[PDB]
Amino acid sequence: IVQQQNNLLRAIEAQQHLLQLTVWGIKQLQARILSGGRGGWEEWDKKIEELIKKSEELIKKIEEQIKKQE
Amino acid sequence: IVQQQNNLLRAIEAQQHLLQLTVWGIKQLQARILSGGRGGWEEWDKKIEELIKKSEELIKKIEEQIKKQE
Amino acid sequence: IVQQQNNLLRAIEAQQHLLQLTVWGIKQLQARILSGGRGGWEEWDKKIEELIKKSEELIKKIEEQIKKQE
Ligand SMILES: [Mg+2]
Ligand SMILES: [Mg+2]
Ligand SMILES: [Mg+2]
Repeated sequence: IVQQQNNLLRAIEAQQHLLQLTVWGIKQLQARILSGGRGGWEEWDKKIEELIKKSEELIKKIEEQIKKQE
Repeated sequence: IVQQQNNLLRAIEAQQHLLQLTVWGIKQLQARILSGGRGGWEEWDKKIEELIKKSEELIKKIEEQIKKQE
Repeated sequence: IVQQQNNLLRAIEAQQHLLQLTVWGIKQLQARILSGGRGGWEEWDKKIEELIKKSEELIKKIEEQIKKQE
């Protein structure tokens, strides 16, 4: 349960980076295809950014707790 | 390992909401760009919906188990 | 904490499959809409593929550790 939580965290991290990459691709599609590009997507961007930040801190939080144990 | 599992769950949740937001954006792209909009995407929608539901229940399940401990 | 880690893993898995499905949808959008289709996306594809593989192994790793306990 020691190395278990560590791999859970690492999996969560990878999924995080995945998610960020899909966000980038979807943004590129808006930019390339839509006549107004990323215009009007501002609020969707803010919601995405808020959850990425929240995710990033929790990750950091988990990392800290883990090594406080170690 | 107490507050560890709780932050893992919360991270999983955030990623969940992220994922839902990317799904929304991809659906908007289908709707706005494709001549037939979201037409023909029905099965992809069903697969997405099935995994979101599965995810949501597991989250709930984790939450319950956690506080049954508390 | 026994059945807790197991549901965390399963949630992570579901999110994984979700993520793969969004990747598929974004690839279909590139293919259908862009004049050059998926052309020029090769590096983005490689980054995605690298993180999916990493994710898949960690999942497998978690599964193994879990039942080594059981
Ligand atoms: Mg347009
Ligand atoms: Mg069309
Ligand atoms: Mg074009």
